[PDB]
Amino acid sequence: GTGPDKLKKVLDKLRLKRKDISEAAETVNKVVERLLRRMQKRESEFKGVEQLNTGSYYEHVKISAPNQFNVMFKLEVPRIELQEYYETGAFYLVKFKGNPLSHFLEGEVLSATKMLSKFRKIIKEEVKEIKDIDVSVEKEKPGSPAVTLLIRNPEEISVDIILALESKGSWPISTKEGLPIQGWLGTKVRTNLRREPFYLVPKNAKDGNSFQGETWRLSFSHTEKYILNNHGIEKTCCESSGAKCCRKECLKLMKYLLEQLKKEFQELDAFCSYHVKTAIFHMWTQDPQDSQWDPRNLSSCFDKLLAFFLECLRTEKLDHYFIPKFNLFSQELIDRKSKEFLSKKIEYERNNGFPIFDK
Ligand SMILES: Nc1ncnc2c1ncn2[C@@H]1O[C@H](COP(=O)(O)OP(=O)(O)OP(=O)(O)O)[C@@H](O)[C@H]1O
Ligand SMILES: [Zn+2]
Repeated sequence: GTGPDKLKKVLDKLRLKRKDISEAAETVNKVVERLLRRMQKRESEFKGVEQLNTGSYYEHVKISAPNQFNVMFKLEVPRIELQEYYETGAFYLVKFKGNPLSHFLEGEVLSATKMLSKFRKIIKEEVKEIKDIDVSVEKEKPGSPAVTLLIRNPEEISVDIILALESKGSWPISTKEGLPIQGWLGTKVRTNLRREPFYLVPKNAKDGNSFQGETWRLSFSHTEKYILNNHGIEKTCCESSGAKCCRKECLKLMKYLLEQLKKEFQELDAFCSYHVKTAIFHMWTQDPQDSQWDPRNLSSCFDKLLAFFLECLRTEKLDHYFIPKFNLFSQELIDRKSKEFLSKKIEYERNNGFPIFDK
């Protein structure tokens, strides 16, 4: 009946949804592994592709939609020269310092359009050879770089395949002051994480253009998975020989709150789960102690995350955790109107016992 007990009940409800999600993921993994084997056997620019096992499913925070999965295929690309397209670090053009990708160049710039067109062509050919699972490729949607598989098991599962370039060079200068984990996971962890590769994912800017179509966004999905699964100041946080915290529980509740609100109000189309993830990264930095995230504090921790998110909405400021000058809540990206509408809705739920969770 009480507020704290109701929030625990929501987490139970989310726990129950994970069984269908896990079962669907087994089918997705079967298909993805079959497709990757075919891609690794075929001679092409994409022969070196591998699954990057990142994203909400592998972070254990996929809370809904067992019929929709996102999968990343990484391709190592040596000697990438990056050019900032936005000096905030929001977008990059890829250039090079013979080139295996030389067929995808528009002058000196790597064409995401050309490279994705061949990627899609090959995936479509190889998926047709998968004879023992019912799987097809969804017709291409303009503005959507994903190559989407449709699996029927017998129910339909959609799998968005995202091509990600992997660079082993040092991280871009736009990330210099990002990943501010020094007081939480520490300086040794930060140094080790920044020695890992980084990824580039195709994404159109839509603006004055010229090179619209050929821009890429940075991706740190591997780092984010590491942080989600190694999220405590104590190394034993949430391990068998350690103490549970409520960090991931707060993430799941806030993701669910946003997902429920977005279902009801098309005014919220501009918001996405990555805004919640980015906000909770900042909150984990602000409140680094595991004791601040004791399971008994679930309700007060969720409330302080809501308060922090409301402050980001009010100030129209939510910095990308890895790229500090990239403001995800800029007036340019999300109307002041949309932020005020979401602030009103979150405040309502907060002061009335979260009726949208009852749905
Ligand atoms: N607007 C965005 N800006 C930057 N990265 C984004 C954005 N939207 C999604 N991502 C990327 O999505 C990755 C997470 O993949 P995932 O499969 O969890 O997709 P999702 O749509 O964010 O998740 P969910 O289905 O749980 O809501 C993150 O590593 C992040 O880099
Ligand atoms: Zn923990």
